[PDB]
Amino acid sequence: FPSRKDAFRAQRKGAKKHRPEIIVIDLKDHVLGRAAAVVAKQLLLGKKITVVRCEQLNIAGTEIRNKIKYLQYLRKRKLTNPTKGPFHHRAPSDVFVRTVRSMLPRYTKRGMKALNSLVAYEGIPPNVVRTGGRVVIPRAQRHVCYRSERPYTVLGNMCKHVGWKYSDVVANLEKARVEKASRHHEKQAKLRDAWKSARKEALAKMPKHNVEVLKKFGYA
Amino acid sequence: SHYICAGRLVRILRGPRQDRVGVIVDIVDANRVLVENPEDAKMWRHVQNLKNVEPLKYCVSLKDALASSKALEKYAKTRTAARVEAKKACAVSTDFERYQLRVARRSRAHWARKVFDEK
Amino acid sequence: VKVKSLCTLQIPEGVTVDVKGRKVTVTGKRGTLTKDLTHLQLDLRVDKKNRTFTVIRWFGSKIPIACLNTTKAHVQNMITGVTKGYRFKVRCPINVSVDGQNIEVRNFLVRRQLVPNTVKVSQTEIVFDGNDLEQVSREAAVLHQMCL
Amino acid sequence: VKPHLRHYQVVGRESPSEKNPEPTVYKFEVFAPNFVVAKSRFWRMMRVKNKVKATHGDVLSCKVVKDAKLVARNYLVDIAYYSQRCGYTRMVKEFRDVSKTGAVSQAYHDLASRHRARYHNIEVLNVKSIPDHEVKHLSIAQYHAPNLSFPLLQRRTKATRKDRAIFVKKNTKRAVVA
Amino acid sequence: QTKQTALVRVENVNTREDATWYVGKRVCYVYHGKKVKRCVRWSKAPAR
RNA sequence: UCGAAUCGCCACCUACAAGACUGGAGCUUGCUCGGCGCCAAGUAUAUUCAUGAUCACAAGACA
RNA sequence: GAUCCUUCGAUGUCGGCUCUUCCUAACCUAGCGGCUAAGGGUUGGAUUGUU
RNA sequence: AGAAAAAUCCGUAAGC
RNA sequence: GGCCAGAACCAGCCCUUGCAUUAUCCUGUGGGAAAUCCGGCGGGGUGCAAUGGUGUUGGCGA
RNA sequence: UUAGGGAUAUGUGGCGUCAAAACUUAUGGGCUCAUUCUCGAUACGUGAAAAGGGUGUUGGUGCACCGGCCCCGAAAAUGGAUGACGCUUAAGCCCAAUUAGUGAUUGCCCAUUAUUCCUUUGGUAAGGGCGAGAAAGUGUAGCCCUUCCGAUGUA
Ligand SMILES: [Mg+2]
Ligand SMILES: [Mg+2]
Ligand SMILES: [Mg+2]
Ligand SMILES: [Mg+2]
Ligand SMILES: [Mg+2]
Ligand code: NA
Repeated sequence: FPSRKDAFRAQRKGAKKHRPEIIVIDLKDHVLGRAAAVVAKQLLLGKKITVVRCEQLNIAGTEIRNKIKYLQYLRKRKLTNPTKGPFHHRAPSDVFVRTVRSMLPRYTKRGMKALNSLVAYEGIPPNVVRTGGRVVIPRAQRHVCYRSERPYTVLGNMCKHVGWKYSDVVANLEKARVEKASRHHEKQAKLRDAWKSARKEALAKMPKHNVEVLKKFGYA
Repeated sequence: SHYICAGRLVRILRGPRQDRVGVIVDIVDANRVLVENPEDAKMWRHVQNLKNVEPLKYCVSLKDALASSKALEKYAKTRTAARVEAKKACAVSTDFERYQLRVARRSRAHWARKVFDEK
Repeated sequence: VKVKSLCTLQIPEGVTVDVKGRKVTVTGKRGTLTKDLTHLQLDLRVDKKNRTFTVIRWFGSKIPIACLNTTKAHVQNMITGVTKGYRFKVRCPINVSVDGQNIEVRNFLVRRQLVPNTVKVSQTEIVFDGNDLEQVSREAAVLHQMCL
Repeated sequence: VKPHLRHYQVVGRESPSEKNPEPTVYKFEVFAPNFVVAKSRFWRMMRVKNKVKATHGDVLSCKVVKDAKLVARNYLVDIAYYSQRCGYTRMVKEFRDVSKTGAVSQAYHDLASRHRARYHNIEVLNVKSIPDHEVKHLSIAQYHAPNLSFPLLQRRTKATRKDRAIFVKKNTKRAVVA
Repeated sequence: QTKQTALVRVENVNTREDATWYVGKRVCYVYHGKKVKRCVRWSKAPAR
């Protein structure tokens, strides 16, 4: 929430609304560790990144193996005062953020700035839905990283079985969002077809040598 | 999907002979094949890995059989060959040609806008 | 590493099999049976005119070969179930009440079990009727384990 | 890739002396990385069999043997390796390559992978190309059938090195970063 | 680290053959301070 | 106060799923039949640019 | 037992009382056909400075 | 400078 | 102001096919249609060499 | 193996992030799935034996044995350690390459080391001289100029 001084400065200056350059990554069907390493290096290089759909990351192996690994992690606590001990976060976005934090140099101001440059969500929230197209990391995708015969696990199911009470909430919100987007995209089909037809028809009216150059370069 | 078989036409993906078309003349093993093409000067008989080929939809069944099949003409006619030639054209281009392409695209966009408004 | 391994089956007239994305749907006189096979990575093919069903494995070790036979057996059981169906019999003082979809047992040597919708249970000595073998066998095994 | 070994022929002799005015001349075939290793293997074999040390010997010639035209053939490689608690072991395997050097390099990689055997413990007895009707194993016999064909699945095809990207648009070929 | 040499990554340059093209070029690093000090054309062009 | 670093934008991207998967058929089961944007509102007939004097934060902006 | 590495301008020594925590090769309690299981329990007195 | 916000009225990313 | 920058030139330094061997080889003319393979006859790709100077153009400095 | 500083190239060790280097290289071959200390994974050095089994192979022949990887055998006291995260179409293990069957030569990263350039200091030192400049000289603000070699260190 902005302060009244910040609002007054903005009003007095009169400049228009500003948004910095932010990359939004759709993390569905990505390998957790490879995605974390790539994102950590980009954060250190100076990018602002927002990751969505953190509950559909992938890990290799069976859910039972990965759940046993998490329980072993959860067993560690400072015996003398557990309120100081390690804090075990159960949500998939917190799991991703902790993996990245362990891949960063966290006890330095530079590493702290890098870690604060990252935002993580489950699903796609309304303040992110309409900001532009999402990206993928092609060198960290499951269909090219795992052999197809081997089993794998989805982060949401494992996190649900170790804690994380909000799986059903996220599922309902995602279903509603996809329904709304599907309705909107079913609309505008006529407009898209009209623009495609206009593009096809303009060739008959533009100059012939321009058409020839387009055909030569393959934009025909 | 297109199968790997004797006489099948393939395109090379990477390497010094990339974006070239040849014919499979012998299956050495699960990973390697022998490729030749009399038409191309650089495509004499050699060994290629199967990670470096893309099968096409033509299979002759050597120079006489290839000429009779006329798969080279069909490949020249399809849209992939057009894309490859356009990529080579874009690669070898000058500032003047880039300017000409820019004005052609701007002309097409303007006329598309006019047609859309008219309709 | 064998290049190609094959297994094929014939389809009786009046029954149809459709495959799409490793999803199998067998339609017969009795009804439709759906099976899931996304955890297999096989090559399923159907030719209606020849009334043949085949499954292929390319460059496979012993395990894929072992999985091919089970796939064929499952498809065969599916077609048999949609063609004629299954009817299991159980017979054992003990008073067992068929009721409707609830099985109650009392005075053994009260145990209650819920019967799934797809299976229709009746008392002649009870009779289990289902369109697929797995559900009927599961119901019989559940009843046996309860009465033990 | 091209094979990492070469086919050499070393011809040698013992230096003539008064007790031995006309010594015997021997011919040796070896697959080696370079001709220094070829000569070393030659003198090891000569000492181990004929009781002739390198310090009283002569090397008459060493040359590299050329290979035949590129044709897919079946090769029989007769090989022997050493490992402790097993003694010397001799095995015969059939490969499928385009040259003798390729078949022997395949054999070396196979022995290293399956038995942890290394170059200085392996010895090659014979290599030859056999006709297609003398193959006794199905895994090699299946490649000379008349109707052999298969599709390419699970292809992890990458991009040209100059076009690789770090972030790309979700359903598009547009690079966002790189 | 040795501070007298710096490493720079340029967009769309992803090969050693590409990075060879840029040898000899000039790089800037713009920033800002807290007070107005002298610049190149201080007297002529006081708009700088 | 305040001058500052940042230098693509869009009611055509900003919906979705699968890679043993990709338009429709046939049986012969492997064969056959993003858009714009880069100096005339648009590819032609036009029109002001200095002396800011040979590099210097772009002396310019928030399309 | 062996040893002699630290400490001789000093690191307070047996038993009991009091109080907390951890282990398992499971005495009881709990499931199986000897196996699993460390979750909760495991007493009060005569003689003796005792263990 | 980054919202698990929004995109005559009210009610419908519709007809409204 | 040799205070700060740019370009140019000298010197030095760093980088950037030949001839040998070509044969277990190449090429025509019983076995497994053809090919892979084995005997008869005829024709022929790897070791060396090829910081220092000497002015010029701007900025700041009245 | 060590005077005060530049540039170039290496040794041991490495090239997913921490952390410089394959923005996760290859147009190389095989093997491996590991459910509560436990799949592996930098020697010296800090994790194990007899016996028994799964997946890929090898002698023998008309079934027996005999090796690669993995599992069982394998039980302790604060919560914890391939360094951490993580990795399985490896970022694991055994071999092999250098931009790949296209045709001569070195993929790249990091030292108080090597080569080279500038400056100091000392010699079992070696030569020359006697418009501002020169002293017949062990040692200075060194009489002046050129040249080569060494330079760490407790008692
Ligand atoms: Mg003692
Ligand atoms: Mg030392
Ligand atoms: Mg790095
Ligand atoms: Mg000294
Ligand atoms: Mg002293
Ligand atoms: Na390490």
